[PDB]
Amino acid sequence: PDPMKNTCKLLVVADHRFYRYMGRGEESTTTNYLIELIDRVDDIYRNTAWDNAGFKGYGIQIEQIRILKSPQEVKPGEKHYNMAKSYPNEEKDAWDVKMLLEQFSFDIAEEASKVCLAHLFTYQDFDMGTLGLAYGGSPSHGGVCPKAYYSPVGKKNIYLNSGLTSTKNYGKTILTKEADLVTTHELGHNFGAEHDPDGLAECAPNEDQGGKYVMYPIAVSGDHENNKMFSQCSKQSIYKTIESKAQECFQERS
Ligand SMILES: CC(C)C[C@H](CC(=O)NO)C(=O)N[C@H](C(=O)N[C@@H](C)C(=O)NCCN)C(C)(C)C
Ligand SMILES: [Zn+2]
Repeated sequence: PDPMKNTCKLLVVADHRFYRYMGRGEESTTTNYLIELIDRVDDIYRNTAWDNAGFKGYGIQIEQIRILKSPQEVKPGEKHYNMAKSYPNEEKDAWDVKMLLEQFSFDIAEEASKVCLAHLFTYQDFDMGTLGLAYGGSPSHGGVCPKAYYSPVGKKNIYLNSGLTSTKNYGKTILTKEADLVTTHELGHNFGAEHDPDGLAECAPNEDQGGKYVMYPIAVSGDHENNKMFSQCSKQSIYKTIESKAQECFQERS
């Protein structure tokens, strides 16, 4: 473990929806929420022994918080992740999640190329209880350290070191304990973890064995012991990544 290359620095972005509905139209309220959430997620990462030995101390820290106070004005037929309307269906509260992650990665491309990860924090009710999305750890590429993807539609390179979290689900603000689990799961995909499968009991335990781990495909609730922790399956996947990636874009912990 290299102490000079053990931290994935983040570009955290709060859109106009997050600023209005979570930050009560205030910059201090917005940033405090985000700073505390990332610090709690960091506690899970930093304390995880990726090899079940001394390969721990790897975490995340915020490099910058971009605060989008108002919607992004767009020309007719032009789209932006911070625009007032949802896409592709303006009648819906939320964007289609896959299209929003692709749009955010397109719009943030220049900033994303200079950071370990970029994460969008929004407040929109994705269809069917979806809480977030991320690149990396998809059974498709991406995750930690900018990886270029030439977008034939966008006509430029976008980077796949991105993910997103919404703190709205089913018409209300999710609990902070639930929000921590969403961001951990999304960043888990970025770090290279795939979902925990039912077929491996060690990786998806019963409620009497501590419950499911953070990478389970169905959202926890956050009341069981395992809920906040990475399974041995996630650890094996991430351990392979960390080795191959820390030297590429990780920095010293501040
Ligand atoms: C933090 C969670 C695990 C993220 C996953 C989606 C995913 O794999 N993101 O990487 C999610 O939103 N899962 C939803 C989920 O379990 N949502 C819960 C909160 C829910 O609303 N369940 C409703 C039951 N009909 C799905 C897509 C399975 C509906
Ligand atoms: Zn997932």
